[PDB]
Amino acid sequence: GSHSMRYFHTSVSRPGRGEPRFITVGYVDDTLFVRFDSDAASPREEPRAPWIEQEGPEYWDRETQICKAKAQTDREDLRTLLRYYNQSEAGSHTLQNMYGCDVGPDGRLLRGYHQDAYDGKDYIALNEDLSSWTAADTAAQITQRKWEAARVAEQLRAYLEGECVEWLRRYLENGKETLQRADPPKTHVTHHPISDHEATLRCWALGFYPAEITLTWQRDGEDQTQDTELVETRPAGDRTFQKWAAVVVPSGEEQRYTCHVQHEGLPKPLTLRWEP
Amino acid sequence: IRAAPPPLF
Amino acid sequence: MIQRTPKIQVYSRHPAENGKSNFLNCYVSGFHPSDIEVDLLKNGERIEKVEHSDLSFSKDWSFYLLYYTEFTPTEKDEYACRVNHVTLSQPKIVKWDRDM
Repeated sequence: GSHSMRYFHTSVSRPGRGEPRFITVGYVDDTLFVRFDSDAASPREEPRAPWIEQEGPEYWDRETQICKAKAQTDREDLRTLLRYYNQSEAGSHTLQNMYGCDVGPDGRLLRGYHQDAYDGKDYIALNEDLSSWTAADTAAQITQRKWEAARVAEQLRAYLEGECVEWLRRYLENGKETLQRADPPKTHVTHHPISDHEATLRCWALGFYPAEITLTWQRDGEDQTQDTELVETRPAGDRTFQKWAAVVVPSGEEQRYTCHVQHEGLPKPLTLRWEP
Repeated sequence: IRAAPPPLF
Repeated sequence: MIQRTPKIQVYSRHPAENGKSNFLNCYVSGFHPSDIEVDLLKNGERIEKVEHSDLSFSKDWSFYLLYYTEFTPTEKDEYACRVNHVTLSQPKIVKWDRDM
C-alpha cells in the first residue's frame, strides 16, 4: 500500500552540563531503521533493522557526517533562538525537526514534509507545495526571510521528490519480508466485574503491524464513542503494537455490545462480542 | 537516506 | 514554556503466564519537555539494567519512550513503573495489572 519515511531530530540544551544532546532516528512506516546519539561513546549512525545493514561504508560515512553537521546547526540555531525570543542563556530549550515523504502504492510522491518546533511549539514549516513556508510568529519570520532569500525550499523539494522517494523504494524492496507484511491483530474480549450492577468489557488487539488500527464498541449498533476508553496504541517491543477499547456495561446487557476491528492486515473488519 | 541540513535560522 | 505531562502504560509484551518469561514494558508518551526519569519496580524496588528506546516524537511534537526489561511474572510479585517529570509534584507509580 502506501508508505512513509521520516527522520526525527531532537536537540536539548543543558547549560552548565556541556553541549546540547542531539538524538536522531529514522523510520520507514512504523519501523525504526537508523539512530544517532551524540552522547554515545563514539557517535556514529547505527543500523536498527536488518535490511539496512547491507548498505556500504560510503553510506554510513555520509549519514554520520550529516548527523554531526545537523547536530552542529542545531546548536547554533539554539543560540540564535535565545536571541530571537529575548531569552536567558540559563535554561534548557528544545529544537525538534522532522522531514520525509509519503508515497503511494505505485511509489509516486504523495506529500513531503520539513518542519521545526522550538520548545514544543511550531516554529517554521515547509508547506505542502514544497515551495513556500508557514512561520509561526515574528521570530520564525526572520528565518523565513533568510530561507526565502537562499531558495532553501527548492533544495528540499529536490530531495523530497528525488532521493527521499527513491531510497524509500529501495528500502521497501530490501526489507520486503517485513516492511511489506501486515500482521493482523489477534483479538479477544474480556469481562471484568465492577459491582453487582456493571462490568467492563475490554476488546483487545495484540501483535499487529503496522500501528494504524480502529477499535470501536457499539451498543445496539450505535457507536459508544463518548463512553469508550481507548488506550493509546503501544509498542510490544517485538515490532508489533497493542491496543484496547473498554466500555462499562450494565449487568445482563453484554450482548447488546459489539467490538469492531479494522486493520489493513484483515481482509474484512471483525465483529467480536463477549463469549462467557 | 538523509538530506543535507538546511541553513541556519 | 509549554509542558505536557506523560501518559503512562505499564504492560507485558505477551499475555502474562505465571512462571513464564516475558518482557515488562513501560511506555511513556505525550510529554514535553523531554527530560524524564523512568524506573521499573519489582516489589517496590528498582530493577537494574532496564533498557529504553531512543527519543522520538509524535505528530504533535510530544515525546515518547519505551522502557523495558525481561521478567517472569508470578502470582505474588508486584511490578510497577515509577515516572518523574517536571510536570509532576511527586513521582507517579502506575502498578502493573495483567488485565490492562
